[PDB]
Amino acid sequence: EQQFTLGRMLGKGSVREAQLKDGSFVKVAVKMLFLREAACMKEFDHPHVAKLVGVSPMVILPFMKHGDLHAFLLASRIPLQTLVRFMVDIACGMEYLSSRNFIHRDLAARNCMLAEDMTVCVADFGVKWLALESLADNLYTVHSDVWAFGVTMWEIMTRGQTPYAGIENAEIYNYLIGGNRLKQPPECMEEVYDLMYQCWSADPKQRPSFTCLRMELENILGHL
Ligand SMILES: O=C(NCCCN1CCCC1=O)c1cnc(NCCc2ccncc2)nc1NC1CCCC1
Repeated sequence: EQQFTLGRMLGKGSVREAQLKDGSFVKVAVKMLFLREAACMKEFDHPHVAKLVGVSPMVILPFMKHGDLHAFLLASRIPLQTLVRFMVDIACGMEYLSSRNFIHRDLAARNCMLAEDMTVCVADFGVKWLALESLADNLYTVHSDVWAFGVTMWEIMTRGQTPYAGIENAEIYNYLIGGNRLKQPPECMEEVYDLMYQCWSADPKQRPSFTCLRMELENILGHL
């Protein structure tokens, strides 16, 4: 298939803007690099998960003008209420995906997209976001998805900072095993950091579910 016109580069892994064609012309985004798993991912539908437009190899996703969450956070830096709502949005998307038995593996702010209405959707159906057992055993589960969510929470709170900035990738395992984590940002709400810290328990069963996270973030959102 080639009913779309490859255009300007959006990010570089390569993502490029394109123009998909019954009526007129729709602007999409094409990830340039399978069909069995894309048949499973096509069925997903939720206001906080980025839809699959299709596949062709390359992946066809909706074009989203406000770009990715990570750049947005960075752009602002160079209100807690808005930050907490971003987290709620990601949690809704993730709660949905894990309810469909989908393990994401690559959750990060860069993989979260700002929609037209400035809601955040989880994108990208598929070491600094990886749980200890993802690192030690290549075990990927809902619980390692929650670990990655917790790092994403930290990214939101620090407004786009690189996690473990003073530490090399090769030293991350060693850092974490020693019981060290990402430190509480200055002016970060205790309640926010507590929930985030819970996401990084060495014991994967001691990590909250996405339902639990959504509820406990939604609770915080009501105590504005
Ligand atoms: O770049 C984009 N839009 C314009 C942003 C430019 N902005 C934003 C504020 C100021 C300004 O000038 C963009 C638009 N649509 C898509 N569609 C999702 C596709 C996708 C699929 C799977 N994984 C990951 C992304 N991705 C985009 N970017 C990707 C390439 C790098 C990060 C994500």
